[PDB]
Amino acid sequence: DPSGYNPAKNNYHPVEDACWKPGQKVPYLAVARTFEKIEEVSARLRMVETLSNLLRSVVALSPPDLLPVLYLSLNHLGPPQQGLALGVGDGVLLKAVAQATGRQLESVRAEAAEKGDVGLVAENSRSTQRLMLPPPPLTASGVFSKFRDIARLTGSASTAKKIDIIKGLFVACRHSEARFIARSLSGRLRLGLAEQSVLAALSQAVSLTPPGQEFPPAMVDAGKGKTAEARKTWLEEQGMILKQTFCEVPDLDRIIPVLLEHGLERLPEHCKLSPGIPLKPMLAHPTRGISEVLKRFEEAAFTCEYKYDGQRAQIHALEGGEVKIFSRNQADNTGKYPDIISRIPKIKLPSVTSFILDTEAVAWDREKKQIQPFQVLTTRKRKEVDASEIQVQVCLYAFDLIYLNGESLVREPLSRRRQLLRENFVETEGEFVFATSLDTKDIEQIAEFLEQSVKDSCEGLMVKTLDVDATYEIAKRSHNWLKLKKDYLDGVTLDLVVIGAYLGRGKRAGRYGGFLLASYDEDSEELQAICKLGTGFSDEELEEHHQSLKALVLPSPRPYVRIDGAVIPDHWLDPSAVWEVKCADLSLSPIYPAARGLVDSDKGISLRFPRFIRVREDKQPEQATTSAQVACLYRKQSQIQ
DNA sequence: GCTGATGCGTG
DNA sequence: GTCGGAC
DNA sequence: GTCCGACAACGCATCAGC
Repeated sequence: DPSGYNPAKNNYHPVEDACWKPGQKVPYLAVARTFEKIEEVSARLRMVETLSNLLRSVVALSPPDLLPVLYLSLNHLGPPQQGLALGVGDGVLLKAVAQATGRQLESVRAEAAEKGDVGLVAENSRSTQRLMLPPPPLTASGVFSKFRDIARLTGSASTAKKIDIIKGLFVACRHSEARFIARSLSGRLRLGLAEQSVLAALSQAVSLTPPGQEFPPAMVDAGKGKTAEARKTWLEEQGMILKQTFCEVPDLDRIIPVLLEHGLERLPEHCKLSPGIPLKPMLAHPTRGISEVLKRFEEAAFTCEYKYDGQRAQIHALEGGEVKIFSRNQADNTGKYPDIISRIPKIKLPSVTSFILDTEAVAWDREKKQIQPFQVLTTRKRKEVDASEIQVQVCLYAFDLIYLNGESLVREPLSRRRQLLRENFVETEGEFVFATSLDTKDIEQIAEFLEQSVKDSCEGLMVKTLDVDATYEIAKRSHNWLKLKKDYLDGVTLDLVVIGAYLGRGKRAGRYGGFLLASYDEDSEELQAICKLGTGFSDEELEEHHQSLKALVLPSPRPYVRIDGAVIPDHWLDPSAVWEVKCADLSLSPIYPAARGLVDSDKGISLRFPRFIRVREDKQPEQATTSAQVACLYRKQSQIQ
């Protein structure tokens, strides 16, 4: 019985401790009870084992339902390159919850804000939907199919059609199913388990309970014959095989069929890196300064590169001539860059048949022959058929080569990948350029190069080793690079007034999760909202922010507080607290009124990546950073005149 | 035909 | 994107 | 360090309401 399913018990038997018969569809309550056991605990090992127990039962009893259960665990709809999106957020969901309970929409919205969780609202509310006959229980594949049905709905009256499907799921929910149906649509499962733990649990499940066995399975626990130490290293090796394959082919529609037909040990023999299938890109860890860089990379030659402020572009050229371009998150952006497709013959040598390039697409002004800010790049359309219609040109800055002429370079050091990149590809100014580099170990040279990058309209420097641990194997370390930005360094900020608070969600439920900040306009003697603040404080600081600021809650805002298009705070705060806030950039804002009219007639100024530093107990709202000072900091930037 | 609200997605 | 928590 | 989920600004695209 799925109501009593406990995948966290000791000595879990994949066949007898499951809550469904062989060949039957996996009930969605089995996935929900698994979610309950996973979110209760905080150790990833315990969460992996709990999920692994569910997956073993799916492997042994209902193999066809392995894919939907995995996607439900990841809260995804399919492969990232397929570009499926629900089209449902908190807006559609709370409306579906309201129509299914007869409550006012504003009441359901207010309760979801107080509890910081929409699933709790969908669970503690009473249904007003009446059915002549009881509905069949939800299944894992059925619930997954309805999710994809929602994502396929487009056109006029499609919103109401989405809500009907959501109402149909709610009317069939049992126990904790409504809570997790709502969380999945809201995109906040609050599990504590994501992609890495799902992969770890998958490899552990197919290793302990091998797929493809005739029922009843003879091998239900392949680790019982091994010592704890032997069991540990074996599962770790098997986990790396799956993780290394998934990083090169993040497509469960491809891995799972191969996994079920040929096992995990033979998986790299079928799923291999190849152009046309996006791969997980290499990421970077922050570094607080140059001294920290020489410590993390001490005793290893490294290179320094400009960190261009654009969008990543993973360019696949296939055997035959087909070109595809993928974002960092494996989204297919080929239709977005017809200008890049036309550029491919100009950048490669005649001996180049196929490749996978790692580049940064940057908005480029061909009149001034200079780099344009990130905001200009985002103004490009999402579908451009004719390249002549393109208004914002882009210049590609290449910095890595992952695949070349039928051969993978994942296991090659950076020094050789960079060697192959610069030998086999041709530069064209303003179109396709190699990233500005510097190979050195001196502190002063790196400091000058960092300052030269900021002057050249870049975020700072990327630091990458050349030979030691310098491969492109994300499964070994996905953040193998270092990023050194100007705003990372101590002493290289604004003092803003807290004018509002926002109820927190998930880990912030029950307290404040965000705050509305404001600068002081000297000319009008008003506080102008500049940005929201939601990170930088510790749990201890935020709990004390919740206790003291609750004493400054107002029914109505002060007449001298201006927020314009900003989100109205759940709790208006009497202006008193002043916080020191750091940001990466100042942007011209479409909503915030801070410093409006001082640099632009219509738009005020906001803060890119704002972060809480410390409380400014010495200053009152009258002494906060002025709006005029905000305008000065904005014009001081490179790309702003 | 226009527009604000909502969703998606990039940093 | 930044950040801190739990491990 | 790793993995995770809190939270930020701001752009295009879609759809309902007008």
